[PDB]
Amino acid sequence: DFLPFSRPAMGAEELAAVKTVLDSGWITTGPKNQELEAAFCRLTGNQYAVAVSSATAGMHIALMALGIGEGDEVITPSMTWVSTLNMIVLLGANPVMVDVDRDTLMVTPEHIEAAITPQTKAIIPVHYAGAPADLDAIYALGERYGIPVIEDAAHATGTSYKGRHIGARGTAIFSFHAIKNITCAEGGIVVTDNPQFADKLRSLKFHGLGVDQAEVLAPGYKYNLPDLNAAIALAQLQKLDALNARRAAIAAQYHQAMADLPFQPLSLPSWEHIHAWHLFIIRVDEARCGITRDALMASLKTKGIGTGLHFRAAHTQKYYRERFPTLTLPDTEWNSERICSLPLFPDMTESDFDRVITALHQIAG
Ligand SMILES: Cc1ncc(COP(=O)(O)O)c(CN)c1O
Repeated sequence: DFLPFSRPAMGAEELAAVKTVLDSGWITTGPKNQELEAAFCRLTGNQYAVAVSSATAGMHIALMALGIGEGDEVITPSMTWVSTLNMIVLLGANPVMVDVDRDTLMVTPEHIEAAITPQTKAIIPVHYAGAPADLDAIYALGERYGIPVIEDAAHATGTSYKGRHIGARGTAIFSFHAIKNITCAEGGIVVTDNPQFADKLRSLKFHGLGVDQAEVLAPGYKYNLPDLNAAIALAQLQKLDALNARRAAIAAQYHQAMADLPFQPLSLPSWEHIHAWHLFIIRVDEARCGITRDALMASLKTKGIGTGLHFRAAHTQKYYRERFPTLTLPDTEWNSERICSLPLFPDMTESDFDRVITALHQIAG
């Protein structure tokens, strides 16, 4: 009975939502998409939302809508999923990778500010693992230098920063991928406070069609989310508080279990926040633990326990190593070689949980 690091919280509600859409006959983008967008605006407090086929697609059209291209620079952490770096590169722009806090894995204002040049056209902070980045300082940077801030909120559905939801202001991209806090297998949504920007996003995710009877105003891609999938996301969104509460509860126990273990969890940010607990990441330093990260992951798999690696720093991956050979980001690299994600999902039981706790104890000796 293998225990994966994540399982989607699919139940009767999700099946019923699909059935309703199948029975209606309107299976691709339509009313369920509009409902999901309205729901995300209510959830976050922002004004406009555009549902898309993935958070990667959302990042692509957000950067494209800003007119990012050849010659432009986009500041981003290397400690993030490679999709953002790929989208920057594929638009013809130059990714400028900066380091992150050694204990929270989040991009610092200092590191961002040091990398700003006249060619900087966007800054993309990541709300890592469910915790929020330092938005006040980051927006301050954006305002001072006149550079748009696009938040990567893929890990942050349910995250709050100093009393306000992530996505309440500015622009933020959320994900409905299978391991995320809410899922429809694949999907995402861009929430924004700018109406002209939102209109551009809606056109770019559906062939560049717009009303000048719709016709191509400027070429765009096909990134629309089917109503079949949007209805699943809507059913999951209705359960968000319960689902995140179960994640937070399991986080607490891990925290308690870590007191008697050598593995080091991430540090919480110093600012006021609500953590979505998308991931429970531990650092496995060979010298301190007596076992390496890769060895630990393999040992756990022998015991029938899955783990995740979120993430192998983008600048250490083949394409990026060869393109940016001199790039060194010490805190990112230190963490990249030592992090791993322990099983954490809404339906996880204590049979599962202490199965993991006792597997760690075996390995710690
Ligand atoms: C930090 C981050 N940003 C962007 C993405 C892309 O998400 P999607 O799978 O929805 O395209 C991910 C995927 N897990 C991610 O973890």
